Amino acid sequence: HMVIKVEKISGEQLEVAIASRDTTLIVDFFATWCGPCLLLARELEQVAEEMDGRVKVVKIDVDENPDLSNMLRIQGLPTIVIIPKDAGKPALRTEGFLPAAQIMEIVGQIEAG
Repeated sequence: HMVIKVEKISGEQLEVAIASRDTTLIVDFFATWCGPCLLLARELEQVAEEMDGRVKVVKIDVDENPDLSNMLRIQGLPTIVIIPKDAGKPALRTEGFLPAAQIMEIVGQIEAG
C-alpha cells in the first residue's frame, strides 16, 4: 500500500471541462518544441498546487489538436485562456510566459468580481 495536477486533455475533453466547470479554469495551449511553453508548464504546476481546489489547470497540445487550434485562431505559444467559474465574469486570453505569481494574482482578481 502507497498513495498517489496539470492534466493534458483533448479538444473533446476541453468542451466538457468548460461546460462542466466548478472552478476557474486555466487552459494552456502549448507545443512540445516551444521553450516558453516548457517553462510555463512548471509555473502552472506550482499554480495548480498552491491553489488546489480554486483552479483546474489543463494543457492542450496544439499539434495533436490542429482543428481546435485553428478554430480558436491560436497564433502565439503558449496561449493561456482563463475562464471564471461563473458566467458574466468575463474570460481572459493571453500569449507568452507568465510567472506563477502573476497567474495567481489574475485568478485572485477574478475571484473578487
